[PDB]
Amino acid sequence: VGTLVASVLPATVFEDLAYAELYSDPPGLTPLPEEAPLIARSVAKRRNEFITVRHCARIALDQLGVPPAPILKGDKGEPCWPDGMVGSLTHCAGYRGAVVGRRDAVRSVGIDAEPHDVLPNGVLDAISLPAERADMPRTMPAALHWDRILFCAKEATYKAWFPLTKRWLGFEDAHITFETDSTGWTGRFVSRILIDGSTLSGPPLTTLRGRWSVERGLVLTAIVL
Ligand SMILES: [Mn+2]
Ligand SMILES: [Mn+2]
Repeated sequence: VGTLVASVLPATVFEDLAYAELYSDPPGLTPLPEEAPLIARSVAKRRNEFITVRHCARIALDQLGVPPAPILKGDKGEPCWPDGMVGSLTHCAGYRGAVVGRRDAVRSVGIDAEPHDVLPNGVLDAISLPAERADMPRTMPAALHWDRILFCAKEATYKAWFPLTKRWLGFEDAHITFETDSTGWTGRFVSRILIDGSTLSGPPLTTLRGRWSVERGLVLTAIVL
C-alpha cells in the first residue's frame, strides 16, 4: 500500500523499475536459506529491519518477474542482486524500502530514508562542505530540516555511486545543490562528483540527478540512472 518512495522516482521509467516499502516489521517474516548467517548474531533491531527490507525487495523483484532469491551482502556491505538486476535498500525508524531496476534501462539505484529530524550534534560539519553548509539554507523552507535532507541525499549518492565504481566516496567527494518545488516539501538535487568518476565499465560518473521529498515525517531521496 506504500508509495512514498515513488514521490522521488522517475515515473517515465516505471516499466523497468519497481518499488516496495513498509512502515514497520510484520510478524512472522523470515530470512532465507543463505541469509540467516548474515544476521545470525545481530540484535533484534538489526534483525527485523534486515528481514523486512529483504521482503520488500523480493516483492519488487517479483513484480519485475524475477524468482525470489537471497540478497547477500558483499565486502563493503552492498546488496547482491540476481544477475541482470540492480537496486537499493534502506531502513530507519518507521521505514523499510527497496527499489529495483533492470540493468539496461537503469544504470543503478540509490535510495535513502531518514526521520525528518534535526541531525545530532556534531554531524552536520562532517558530511557537508562549507559551500553546502552556507548555501542550502537559502533554498528550503524553515520547517525543513535541511541538514538532514543533505545527509540523506549524500547517502543516496554513495549508494548509487558504489556498484558502478566499487570505490569509496566521502561526504566531501560530492557537492550537492538543491531546489524546491512550489510545495515546499518535495524538490530536486544534483550531485557533482569531486573525484575520478571512473566506473567499472562505461562512462565516468560526474553528476547525479535525484529527487528528495519530505513525506509522513520521513525524508526520502532517490537516484536512478
Ligand atoms: Mn538503516
Ligand atoms: Mn540514510
